[PDB]
Amino acid sequence: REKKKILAERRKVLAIDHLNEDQLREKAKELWQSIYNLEAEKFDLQEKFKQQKYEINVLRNRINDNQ
Amino acid sequence: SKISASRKLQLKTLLLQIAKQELEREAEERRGEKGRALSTRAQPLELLGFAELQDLARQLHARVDKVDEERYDIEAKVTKNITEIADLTQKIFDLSADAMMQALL
Amino acid sequence: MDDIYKAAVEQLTEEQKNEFKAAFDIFVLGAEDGSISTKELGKVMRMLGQNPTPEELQEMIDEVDEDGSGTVDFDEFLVMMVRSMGKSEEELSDLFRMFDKNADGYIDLEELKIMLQATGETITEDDIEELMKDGDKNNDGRIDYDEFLEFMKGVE
Ligand SMILES: [Ca+2]
Ligand SMILES: [Ca+2]
Ligand SMILES: [Ca+2]
Repeated sequence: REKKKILAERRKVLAIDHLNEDQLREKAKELWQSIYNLEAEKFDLQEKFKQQKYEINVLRNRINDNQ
Repeated sequence: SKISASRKLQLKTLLLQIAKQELEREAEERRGEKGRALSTRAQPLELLGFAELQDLARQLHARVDKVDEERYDIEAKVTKNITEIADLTQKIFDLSADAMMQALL
Repeated sequence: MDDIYKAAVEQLTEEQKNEFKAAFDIFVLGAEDGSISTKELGKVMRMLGQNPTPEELQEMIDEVDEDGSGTVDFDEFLVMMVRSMGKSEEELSDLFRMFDKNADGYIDLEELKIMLQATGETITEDDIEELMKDGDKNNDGRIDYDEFLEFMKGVE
């Protein structure tokens, strides 16, 4: 029984657990659209992280060799 | 020099000419890699029973709160990399004719 | 950035080299050594709608003085002409990764040879030699990021 845990799970109840079946139709759609868009942001953020490890490593080679 | 500087320059231009193509080829590979990673991580929606249709919409709502946290954790890693990249780059940086031809001839 | 001008000098049409030789022979009208000293470069500059200083005048002579005789001869004059007739660093960095295939951070000889064969043009033993010792300006068999920038100066 956590205060911040009980309140967190209530976000579903306040947003979903109360209304229409025809609105739940066009509401579960936009809930997946948000995941897909965030899953796309997460892919691009992972790819940029790969390129930075190369960018940083090349810098570590330059800073050393130029001393 | 063993070869003419005109050939030396022609070869240098063709090296970047394909290195650009390998980059655009790399972008097309990354575009296809994303769509495949999105059909796996974001299996598209398809239908239900009005009662047990809801516990999936509840499951989607809980997914958004976790996906955005995973997106934040990787974002903050990219953010800290930007700080170090600019910091590392800071450290290393420390270490007429045609108007004449007409007015002459 | 130097051997990019000699290429433009080499590819000058003999009808362009004629106009330059003609304009060069008016340039040097009245010079003892038959070459552009500071008097000759002085007149044609102040009369070209300018007025450089005697010191500032020499740095245009010495910018293409591969002779040291304080006088721009005709061959140096062609280099001077093509100097007044590239690639951004941020863009050359993105291509530096395409060469570095093993992703170590340098461009060894093997990675250079693979790119050269991928150009479709016929590569020779002397093309590979001169190119590597042109980019590798300290003879370590590799081209780090700083040299690769100097290596691709002004390349289209
Ligand atoms: Ca000279
Ligand atoms: Ca390498
Ligand atoms: Ca080197």
